[PDB]
Amino acid sequence: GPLGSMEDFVRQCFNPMIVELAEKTMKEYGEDLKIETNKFAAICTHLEVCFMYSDASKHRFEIIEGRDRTMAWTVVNSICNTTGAEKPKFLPDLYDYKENRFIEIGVTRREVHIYYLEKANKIKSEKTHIHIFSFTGEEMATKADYTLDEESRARIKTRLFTIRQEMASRGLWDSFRQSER
Ligand SMILES: [Mn+2]
Ligand SMILES: [Mn+2]
Repeated sequence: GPLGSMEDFVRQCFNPMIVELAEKTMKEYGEDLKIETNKFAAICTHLEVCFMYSDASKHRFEIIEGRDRTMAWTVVNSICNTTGAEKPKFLPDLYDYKENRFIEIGVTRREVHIYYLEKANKIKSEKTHIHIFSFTGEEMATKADYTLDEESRARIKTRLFTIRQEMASRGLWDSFRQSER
């Protein structure tokens, strides 16, 4: 019953652009992706989920995730200067053009209401919509408003499902699940 390397899995079941954005993301904090390999996969995963979330409806969302902080804040500032909206204190992951609000996407290996509540306490602003996903098909969103339809979110959760089980087949899942706090 062999145990695999998380880094290899990350470089084998994730798209090279995703991986590059993850590497850049960790580098911008100086973190080494060889000490924090579960964080590497968590970031690749979160990235992919945000991207799929935007892909579910083209021309509806603006992506903030994966950008430089300078540029991401530039986009946020532009949007808010266009709408007059409150500049959130923390960088959100998306902007919904249809409901005209910012979205924070969270992905958790733990219970979704816990992650949701921790996000809610952390981000201060009650104007930023929150959407949390798990690797087990569970999701938790603000005001029971899930933005996307069932098929799209099922697409996302199916991808997550795949990630989790492909992790499992390499023995990576237990440590990855345990690593969160
Ligand atoms: Mn983010
Ligand atoms: Mn997020």
